[PDB]
Formats: sequence, C-alpha cells, structure tokens
Amino acid sequence: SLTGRAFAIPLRTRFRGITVREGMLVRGAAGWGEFSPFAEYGPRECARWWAACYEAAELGWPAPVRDTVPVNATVPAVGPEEAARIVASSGCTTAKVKVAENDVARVEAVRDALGPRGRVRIDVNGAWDVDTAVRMIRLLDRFELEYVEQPCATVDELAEVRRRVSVPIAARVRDAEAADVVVLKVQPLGGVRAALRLAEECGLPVVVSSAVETSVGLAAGVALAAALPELPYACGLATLRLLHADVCDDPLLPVHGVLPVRRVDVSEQRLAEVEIDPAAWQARLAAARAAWEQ
Repeated sequence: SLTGRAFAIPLRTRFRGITVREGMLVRGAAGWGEFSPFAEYGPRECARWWAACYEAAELGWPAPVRDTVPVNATVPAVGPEEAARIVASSGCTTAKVKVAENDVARVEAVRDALGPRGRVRIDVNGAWDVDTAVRMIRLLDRFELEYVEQPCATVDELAEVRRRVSVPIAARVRDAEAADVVVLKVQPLGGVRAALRLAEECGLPVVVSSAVETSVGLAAGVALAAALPELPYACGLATLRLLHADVCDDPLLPVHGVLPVRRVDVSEQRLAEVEIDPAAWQARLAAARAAWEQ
C-alpha cells in the first residue's frame, strides 16, 4: 500500500543462513519503521518486531547523547583473502568474523588485516555444542578475541563454556553466569526504549548489533546506540554492506568507522527496485500486531 510496502533484497553472500532479506516498511507520523522478522519467527515472537517498527514509525526515539556511533566491520564466512579486503576496506578497527556458517584461517586473516591494535570478535550464532565451542575458542584464542558471541544455543551451555574458556562471552544471563556482554538488537527487543530498559536490567555491559536491516531498520539501531550510557564495544550496525541494495538514496554506510545519528528518507526509486507484493507480509504483520496488542 501507500504506507505499507514489502521488500526483498539479496545479500552479497550467505550470512547466518540467509541470502535474501525480506520485510515491510511502514510509514507513520514520525517517519518510517521496518518490520523484518526472519521467516521462522511466530506471531508471539514477531510481536516485539512490530513494536519496534511501530515505535520508529509513530512514536520517535529517545534523544541521543552522542551524534555518531562507532561501528565494527561484519565479515561473513568468505575466503581469508576476501575477509582481509573487507576489513582493510571497512575503515573500522573492530571486526566481527563469522564462523560455523577455513574458520581459523579467516580469523587469522582478519587479525592480520587489522594489526595488533585491532579488536576481533567471533559470531557463532549458537552453532556449537559445549565441547566443540571450548576447543574452537581455544584454537581462535591465539588471535586475541574481544569476545565470542553466542557460542552455544542455550544459557546452560553458555555457562559451561564460560567456565572453561578465558575469553569474554557475549549473549537472567548474569545470574546464570552465562555471559560477560549482552548483545542488543532493537527489533527483536521491541524498540529503543525497551532495549534501553533491558540494558539497565541485565546488569552487564552491552553492545548493539543489527538484524541485517535496510537503512530504515538500522536507523533505529543507531538511535539505540546513541542513547546508551556508553559504548565500550563498537556497534554491529555497518551491515548495510552485506546487502546488494538499500531503500534510501542516502544509505547508512559507515565512514571512518562511525555512523551518523540521523533519520533516513525512503526513496521511491530505490524501494520500487526491490519491492514485492505485500499481501503475505501484511497478513504476517497483522498476526504480530494482534499478538502484541493482546
């Protein structure tokens, strides 16, 4: 519709299992919001994704305490040579390296491209069992890891891994001694305000990451990072680079390792090029909204 449009954008390579980013853009009084939960999430889970979209489109975000936010490079599971080029071209001194999608060689290459002063984090997306996580982290440890994100699927597993490794683990989680850092993603958490509340309640240092959104969704991620007390860790919001296209003429692409805190303007021409019939997505959005309001 005029105010609710669906998109389908191919990524440049498979990342966390996906190769095509789909979702809806909704226009409200405050601007545009993005509702892009991955296919597997049911209405009860999607309810929070919609809440984030609604906040962005109709409510606005809490005022920022900083005008720019530091970002890290997101390196997908590509060859070590390509990984280095991505890092060298990122303009960022922190890089997240995807593993468990040549994993060791990729991390080595990234550390080499960044030099001794760079920061290297690992993205496992909960693919390892406890024992595999311990042996892989040990192998990757010689590259000096800032932290390893979600090595295992559950809290009990994260807790056991944490007892046996000497690198911080990113995921109450603190009460279970399952994490050193908590990763915040605006959409699944229900918006900037909801994410800010969790940041306080979790009682642990936090880092902001994205759900590989278009610039509309990333703008909300930047608003969250811009409203947090502090950012000891670079934010994983430089993911627009993983997509072949965006829905804005002035995309949220990092320069000098940072992103500006600003709203984005959806471009008719850009959106139309990646637009799809919204019927199915509108039905899905309706179910999520129903779950949220109830």
